[PDB]
Amino acid sequence: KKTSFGSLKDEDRIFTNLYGRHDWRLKGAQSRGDWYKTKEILLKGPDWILGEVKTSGLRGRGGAGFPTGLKWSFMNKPSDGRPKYLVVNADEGEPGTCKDREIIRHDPHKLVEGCLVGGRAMGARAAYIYIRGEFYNEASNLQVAIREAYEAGLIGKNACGSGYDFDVFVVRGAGAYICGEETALIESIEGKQGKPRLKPPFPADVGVFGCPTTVANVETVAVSPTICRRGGAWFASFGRERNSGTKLFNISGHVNHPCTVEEEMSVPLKELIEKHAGGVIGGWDNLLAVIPGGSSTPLIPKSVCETVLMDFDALVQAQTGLGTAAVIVMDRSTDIVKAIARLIEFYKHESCGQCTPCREGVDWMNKVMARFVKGDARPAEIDSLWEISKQIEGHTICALGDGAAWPVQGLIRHFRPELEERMQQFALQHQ
Amino acid sequence: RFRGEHALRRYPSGEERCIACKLCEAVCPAQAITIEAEPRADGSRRTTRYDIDMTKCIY
Amino acid sequence: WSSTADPLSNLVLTFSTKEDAVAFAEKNGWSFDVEERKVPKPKSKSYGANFSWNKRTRVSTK
Amino acid sequence: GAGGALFVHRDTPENNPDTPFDFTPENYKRIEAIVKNYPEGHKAAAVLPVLDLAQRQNGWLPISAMNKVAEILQVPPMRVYEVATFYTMYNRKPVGKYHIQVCTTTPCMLRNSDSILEAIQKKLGIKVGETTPDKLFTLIEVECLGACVNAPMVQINDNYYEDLTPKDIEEIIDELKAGKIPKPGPRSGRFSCEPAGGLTSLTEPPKGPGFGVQAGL
Amino acid sequence: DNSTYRNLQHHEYSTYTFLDLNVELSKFRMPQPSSGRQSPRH
Amino acid sequence: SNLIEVFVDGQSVMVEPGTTVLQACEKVGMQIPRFCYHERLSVAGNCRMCLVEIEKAPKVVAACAMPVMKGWNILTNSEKSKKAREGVMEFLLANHPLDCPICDQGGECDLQDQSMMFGSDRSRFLEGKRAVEDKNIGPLVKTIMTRCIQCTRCIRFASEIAGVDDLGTTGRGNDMQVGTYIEKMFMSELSGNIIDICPVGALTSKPYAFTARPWETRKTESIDVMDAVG
Ligand SMILES: NC(=O)C1=CN([C@@H]2O[C@H](COP(=O)(O)OP(=O)(O)OC[C@H]3O[C@@H](n4cnc5c(N)ncnc54)[C@H](O)[C@@H]3O)[C@@H](O)[C@H]2O)C=CC1
Ligand SMILES: Cc1cc2nc3c(=O)[nH]c(=O)nc-3n(C[C@H](O)[C@H](O)[C@H](O)COP(=O)(O)O)c2cc1C
Ligand code: SF4
Ligand code: SF4
Ligand code: SF4
Ligand code: SF4
Ligand code: FES
Ligand code: FES
Ligand SMILES: [Mg+2]
Repeated sequence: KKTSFGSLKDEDRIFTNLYGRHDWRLKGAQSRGDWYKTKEILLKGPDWILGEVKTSGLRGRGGAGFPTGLKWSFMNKPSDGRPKYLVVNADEGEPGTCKDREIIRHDPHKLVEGCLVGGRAMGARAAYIYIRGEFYNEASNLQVAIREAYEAGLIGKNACGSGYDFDVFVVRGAGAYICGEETALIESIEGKQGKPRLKPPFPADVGVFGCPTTVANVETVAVSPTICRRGGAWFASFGRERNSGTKLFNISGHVNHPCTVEEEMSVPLKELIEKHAGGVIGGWDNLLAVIPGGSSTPLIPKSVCETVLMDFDALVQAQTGLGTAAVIVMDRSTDIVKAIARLIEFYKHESCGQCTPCREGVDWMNKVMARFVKGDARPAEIDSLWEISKQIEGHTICALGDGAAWPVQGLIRHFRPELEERMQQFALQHQ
Repeated sequence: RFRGEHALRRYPSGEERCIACKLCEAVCPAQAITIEAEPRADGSRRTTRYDIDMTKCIY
Repeated sequence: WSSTADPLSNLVLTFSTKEDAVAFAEKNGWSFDVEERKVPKPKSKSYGANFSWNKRTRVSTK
Repeated sequence: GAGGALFVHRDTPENNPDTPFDFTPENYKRIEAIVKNYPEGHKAAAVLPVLDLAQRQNGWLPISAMNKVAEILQVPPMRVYEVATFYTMYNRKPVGKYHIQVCTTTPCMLRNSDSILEAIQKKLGIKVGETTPDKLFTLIEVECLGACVNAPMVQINDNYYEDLTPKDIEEIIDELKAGKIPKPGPRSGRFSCEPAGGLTSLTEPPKGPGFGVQAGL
Repeated sequence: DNSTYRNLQHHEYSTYTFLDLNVELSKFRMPQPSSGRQSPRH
Repeated sequence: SNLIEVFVDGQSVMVEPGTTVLQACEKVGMQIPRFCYHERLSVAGNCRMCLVEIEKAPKVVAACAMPVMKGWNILTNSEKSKKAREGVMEFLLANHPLDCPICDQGGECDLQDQSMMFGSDRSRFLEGKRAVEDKNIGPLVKTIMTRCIQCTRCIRFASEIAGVDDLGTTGRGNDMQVGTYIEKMFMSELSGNIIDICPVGALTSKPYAFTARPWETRKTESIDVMDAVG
């Protein structure tokens, strides 16, 4: 019914302690309503929790946007003999994204409560948190919050007046972006290299230690107990259909006030920047292109970002995709091809190299983009690079190849004249 | 382009160009080339036998 | 060079079936030995068997 | 671009299988707790934490530490070698006391990070990947560090410094040289990533327990 | 209230804080499950 | 019984549950291209040379690792599968060294033959190739690691068949290398089989080096007498 989105009340936000202004410990979390009627949620059963999640319309916050209730019902198969586990993906690998870091260091108890609720819903014996290795202070804050939770009896032995046992473990990686991928996350937990495995078999069937497993993002886990407490329909109210809820948005790049804010889902991009980011540097006329979902998603120019929303379906209609809601803006006073080449270099440096397409083709893409930056190439090679991107995308084991092919595709599609002009200038200068 | 008597050439440094790939012997329509090879004292891939029967060669 | 004295040192024939070869050899008067065709037996492959919970089939790396 | 670090190990007088390395007993208690974290029959899953602990105890990872971890967890040494050479947070070569990592990814590159890089270049007089003679600092260029909003930023020995300006990095460097540890966190007094003068979110005090619980719960 | 930042606890974290907390929490866990054997290589 | 019905290019075939696409195609008489898949090794899924199109499915699947589902129609000679094969072969040949005349596996190379049969006839790679340093694993197996295509067949064979965990991969991305990370001789009674299982000339027989070419040899089938196994 609602047509205009972008007005979310202060009391209506999920992460009321986003900025670390209030106590992030058990006392402050209790003061803010955490661990309230949790025993009732545990006793109500897993089926009710799964129904609440499904009717809530919550989608995967990781980036893919898969209905979370569907995965948590996939995991709800009866017992087999193996223990069942819950894995929280706290890797936070993508460039321009910091949302997981803020909601862990400044509010760990929502994450812990969501871990417990998800474990009860999916029958998980314990929860493993694969926090990024660089986030050491954040991991220490999470661990001391878990220590407080064990002292308070909120997790551990029966976790409540319930009869259900649940443990929360925190493990740390060592500087590997590919480990953010769920199968690579499982591999890194198991003590091997962070190389993603093939699907099928899916994590629900064969996951960590060969046991049934569910991998969920930090935001997805953290929002779930509030969904249970306040109702699925309340979260369904926000946003359009099939795009329900609220999202955390990180605005970075050439803005006056780079910040991360929690706001309604289907906010206009221009509205979001003008309201929360303080506007783009030099006025809205100075904007050249913006990357909406982080490094993986393709960039869009001023014309289509003028009146584009923030959700999965509409951003797909803009041929980008919502991604991880990581906003990176670029004005007209910067070398855009240099930025895209730097992104391709990052993807080259972060690939594990398990399968030939990603490894070979992404190295080739990095070399080609480095040559494009200087203009040493020829106009006929743009279509060649496009075909290379097509060959890479859809043929790799995991989605890192797709996330490396998409920026090149978007840059070509939206700025081919700039590349041609640079090649012409280089040819004129070198004769 | 005239085809005359055969010869084996070598690089300006003075080492022979032949690497015992046996492509010439495989392609020879008259089976006039016979080749044997082994690693050299320095480990190079070089021939120990390279015969051309010029009474079988069709030039 | 390598010399020979038997003219049949390079003679190889192709047949669709074993029966055709046997018939040709019999009608040409050659004593023969026949070897039965070796076929690779079917195998049970499972990618999920690599990541075993309790089985030894679990791989150390991949 | 190109890495520059070799992934083959050659025996060295100060780096060889006979190089002395061992675990202090409290580190052994930490190891046994870490092993106790995982399910029985899957001890190896502890390769990363034990190796990280060895690096923290020693400062870097010699081949002897790798073999010690392998024999402690009863795994083939080649598996520990693969784990150590795959992840980039493991130092297979001696590193300085203060390991400075500077993020130069596109979000950080947009907010003038190369200027801070060259400021560190001038302050220390060492190249991008070299080490200062007195074994005090090591400069390394890294990818995204999870602090894109606070660009530009640096990471020195598990502490995050954010919203840096060149001057700020000279104060950080000379305070580190003095002996004390500068406080982690963003500069300019912006207090962990809110709008500098906006404050458009989370102003009204948060609501109490059970503000909007639905009926039947 | 808001003006004060309440996350300065990380300003005094040692290099061994995480592992020490892990050791402390080791006594709060359930007994781990067992696959039947000591190692897949056994 | 428990067999399910699947189609290969529109021809019905009955297969056991758990059978992969590659074996279903084998039952019809077609051999899917492969570099990392071996029957007697565990499934890896690295080379992506077995990518085949399933009818009414937008994404290609790895025939070596994907179990087949009932009613599937495998389109092996479809345009999408051919394009995928050409792309994978292009990526495989992008960094391969021009060593064919000096390579001991000239006329018996799976890389060469599959490039002739399924890849393109020309290159568009205008960059400079990579080169890695050779290793030493004894006097039996010659190592020229530049030719390696990272199929990890040798690692799987050593780990599972030979029972030796010496071989593995070190590094990440483009400069990931197969080796031992230390000067160590991979010694076992079955060590020579990694020469056969390696599709490229990265691993070759050292006593056999440079002596002959495959098209010249005559094949005589005999019995080993060095032990009682026969
Ligand atoms: N938060 C961060 O820093 C980063 C986020 N990303 C985002 O991750 C996205 C792609 O990630 P993927 O996991 O590969 O997406 P995906 O579509 O392959 O799967 C996403 C989730 O849905 C599950 N799933 C999908 N299909 C299923 C099925 N048929 N049955 C059972 N479960 C199924 C998967 O198990 C998985 O948990 C990218 O679009 C990217 O934006 C990428 C890098 C970093
Ligand atoms: C290369 C790559 C890196 C990723 N890194 C992360 C990460 O750091 N954090 C995360 O939550 N998801 C990451 N993902 C997405 C995960 O697949 C996702 O978290 C998982 O599928 C569960 O997502 P969900 O909680 O939204 O359902 C990454 C995906 C890819 C392909
Ligand atoms: S696409 Fe790249 S990162 Fe993903 S499995 Fe293949 S090589 Fe590894
Ligand atoms: S064997 Fe023949 S084709 Fe090969 S290098 Fe020698 S002369 Fe040339
Ligand atoms: S391995 Fe095959 S393709 Fe590579 S150089 Fe040798 S013969 Fe040529
Ligand atoms: S050496 Fe040969 S068998 Fe081993 S990974 Fe390389 S190509 Fe495969
Ligand atoms: S771009 Fe610098 S922390 Fe991510
Ligand atoms: S044969 Fe299937 S991916 Fe290699
Ligand atoms: Mg070989």
